[PDB]
Amino acid sequence: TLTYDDIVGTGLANKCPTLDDTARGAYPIDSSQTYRIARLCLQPTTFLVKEEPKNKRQEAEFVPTKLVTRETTSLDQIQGELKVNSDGSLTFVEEDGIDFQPVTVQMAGGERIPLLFTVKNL
Amino acid sequence: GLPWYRVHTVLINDPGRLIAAHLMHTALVAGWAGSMALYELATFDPSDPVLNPMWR
Ligand code: CLA
Ligand code: CLA
Ligand code: CLA
Ligand code: CLA
Ligand SMILES: CCCCCCCCCCCCCCCC(=O)OC[C@H](CO[C@@H]1O[C@H](CS(=O)(=O)O)[C@@H](O)[C@H](O)[C@H]1O)OC(=O)CCCCCCCCCCCCCCC
Ligand SMILES: CCCCCCCCCCCCCCCC(=O)OC[C@H](COP(=O)(O)OC[C@@H](O)CO)OC(=O)CCCCCCCCCCCCCCC
Ligand SMILES: CC1=C(/C=C/C(C)=C/C=C/C(C)=C/C=C/C=C(C)/C=C/C=C(C)/C=C/C2=C(C)CCCC2(C)C)C(C)(C)CCC1
Ligand SMILES: CC1=C(/C=C/C(C)=C/C=C/C(C)=C/C=C\C=C(C)\C=C\C=C(C)\C=C\C2=C(C)CCCC2(C)C)C(C)(C)CCC1
Repeated sequence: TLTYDDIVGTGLANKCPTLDDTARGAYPIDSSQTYRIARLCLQPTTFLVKEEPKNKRQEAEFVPTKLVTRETTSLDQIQGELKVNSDGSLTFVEEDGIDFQPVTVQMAGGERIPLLFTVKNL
Repeated sequence: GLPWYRVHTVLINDPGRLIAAHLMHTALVAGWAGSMALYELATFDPSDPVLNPMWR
C-alpha cells in the first residue's frame, strides 16, 4: 500500500486506479438494495478538437492536440447514487466530487483550446 | 583614387580577402534565406491547402 510520499510528484496522483487482466467477472445487482458509486475516476489520455471547416462544408474531423497544462487533467473522488430502475437498467446520478478540470490543449499551428473538462451533474 | 564602381577590384590580387568577401556574400544570402523563411512562417496560413495554398 502506498503513501503520499511514495506518490508525490511521480504523476501517479493523476492516474486512475487500474485492475489486472484477471478481473473479468460480474458484480451481482440486487434490485431490492440501494447502490452508490463511492469513487468515480476519469483519466483522459487523448484530447481531440473538431477542426473548423474550411468552407467546403464536408465532414470536419477531430484532430489530435498537445496537452500543455501537464498532469492536471483527471476527474476523481466523484460519488453519487446508482439507481436500479424498474426496467432493470442502472442510472448513475452524480452528486459531488472533483468533477471538473480546466484543460488547455494546443492545436497544430499554435491555437490553444481551453476547455472545462467535466462531468458535472452527470 | 578608385572610382566608386571599382572599389571591389582591390580583391583581384588578394585571394584571402576575396575568400573573406565571398564568405560575407554567402552569409548574406543564407541570412536572407533564414529571414525570408521566418517572415513567411510569420505570415503563412496553413489552415486551407485547397483554396488558400501557399501560392495564393
Ligand atoms: C556582398 C556584399 C558586400 C561585400 C562583401 C563588400 C566587401 C567589401 N567592400 Mg563593399 N559595398 C557593398 C557590398 C559589399 N561590399 C555595397 C552594396 C556597397 C554600396 C553601398 C558597397 C560599397 C563599398 C565601398 C564604397 C567600398 C567598399 C569596400 C569594400 C571592402 C571593404 C569593406 C567596406 O568598406 O564596406 C563598406 C560597405 C558597406 C558598409 C555596405 C553598406 C551597408 C548597407 C547599407 C547595408 C547594411 C545592412 C543594414 C543593417 C540593413 C538595412 C535594412 C533597411 C531595411 C533599413 C570590402 C572588400 C571598400 C573598398 O575596399 O574599396 C576600395 C570601399 O571603399 N564597399
Ligand atoms: C558573380 C557576379 C558578379 C561579380 C562577382 C562581379 C564582380 C565585379 N564586377 Mg560586375 N557585373 C555583374 C556580375 C558580377 N560582377 C553583372 C551581372 C553585371 C551586369 C549588370 C556587371 C557589370 C559590371 C560592370 C559594368 C562593372 C563590373 C565590375 C566589377 C568589379 C568591381 C565591382 C564593384 O566594385 O562595384 C561596387 C558597387 C557598388 C559600390 C554599389 C552597386 C549597387 C548596385 C548597382 C545596386 C544594389 C545592388 C544590390 C545590393 C545587390 C542585390 C543582389 C542581386 C544579385 C539581386 C568586380 C570585379 C566593374 C569593373 O570591372 O571594374 C573595373 C565594372 O565596371 N561589373
Ligand atoms: C580540400 C579541397 C578543397 C575543398 C573541399 C574546397 C571547398 C570549397 N572551396 Mg576551396 N580551394 C581549395 C581547395 C578546396 N576548396 C584550394 C586548394 C584553393 C586554392 C587556394 C581554393 C580556393 C578557394 C577559393 C578562392 C574559394 C574557395 C571556395 C570554396 C567553397 C565554395 C562552396 C561553399 O562555400 O559552400 C558553402 C559552405 C558551407 C556549406 C560550409 C562548408 C564547411 C567548411 C568546409 C568547414 C570549415 C572548416 C574547415 C576545417 C576550414 C576550411 C576548409 C577548406 C579546405 C575549404 C568550398 C567550401 C570559395 C569560398 O570559400 O566561398 C566562401 C571561394 O571563394 N576555394
Ligand atoms: C546565384 C545568384 C546570385 C548571384 C550570381 C549574386 C551575385 C552577386 N551578389 Mg548577390 N545575392 C543573392 C544571389 C546572387 N548574388 C541572393 C539570393 C541574395 C539574398 C537576397 C543576395 C544578396 C546580395 C547582397 C546583399 C549583395 C549581393 C552582391 C552581389 C554581387 C557581388 C559582386 C559585386 O561586386 O557586384 C557589383 C554589383 C553589380 C555588378 C550590380 C548587380 C546588379 C543586380 C544584378 C541587379 C540590380 C537591381 C537594381 C539596379 C537595384 C536593386 C533595386 C533596389 C530598389 C533595391 C554580385 C553581383 C553584393 C553587391 O552587389 O555589392 C555591391 C551585395 O551587396 N548579393
Ligand atoms: C543603419 C546603420 C546601422 C548599422 C550598424 C551595424 C554595424 C555597425 C558597424 C559599422 C562600422 C564599421 C567600422 C569599420 C571598422 C574597421 O576598422 O574597418 C576595417 C576592417 C579591418 O580593421 C581595420 O583594418 C584596417 C586596414 S585593412 O582594412 O585591414 O586593410 C586598419 O585601418 C585598422 O587598423 C583596422 O582596425 O575591415 C573592413 O574593411 C570591414 C569594414 C566594413 C564594415 C561594414 C559592414 C557592415 C555590414 C555587416 C552586416 C552583416 C550582415 C549579416 C551577415 C552575417
Ligand atoms: C539593398 C542595399 C542597397 C544599397 C546599395 C546602394 C546603391 C548605390 C547606387 C550608386 C549609383 C550612383 C550613380 C553614379 C553616378 C556617377 O557617379 O556618374 C559619374 C561617373 C563618372 O565616373 P568617373 O569614371 O569619371 O570617375 C569619377 C569618380 O569620382 C567616380 O567614383 O560615371 C559612372 O559612374 C557610370 C554611371 C553613369 C550614370 C549617369 C546617370 C546620370 C544622368 C542623369 C539621369 C537622370 C536624369 C534623366 C532625365 C531624363
Ligand atoms: C553571428 C553569431 C550568431 C547570429 C547570426 C545572425 C543573428 C544571424 C543572421 C542573418 C541575417 C538575419 C541577416 C541577413 C540577409 C538579408 C539580405 C542579404 C537581403 C538582401 C536584400 C536584397 C538584395 C533585395 C533587393 C531588391 C529590393 C530590396 C526589393 C525589390 C528588388 C530587389 C529584390 C532586387 C550565431 C548565434 C548564429 C552564432 C554565430 C555567431
Ligand atoms: C565573439 C563574441 C561576440 C561576437 C558577436 C557576433 C559575432 C554577432 C555578429 C553580428 C552580425 C553578424 C548581425 C547579424 C544580422 C542582420 C542584419 C542587422 C540585417 C537584416 C534583415 C533584415 C533587415 C530583414 C529583412 C527580411 C528579408 C531579408 C526577407 C524576409 C522579409 C524580411 C523583411 C524579414 C561578442 C562581440 C558579443 C562578445 C563576446 C564574444
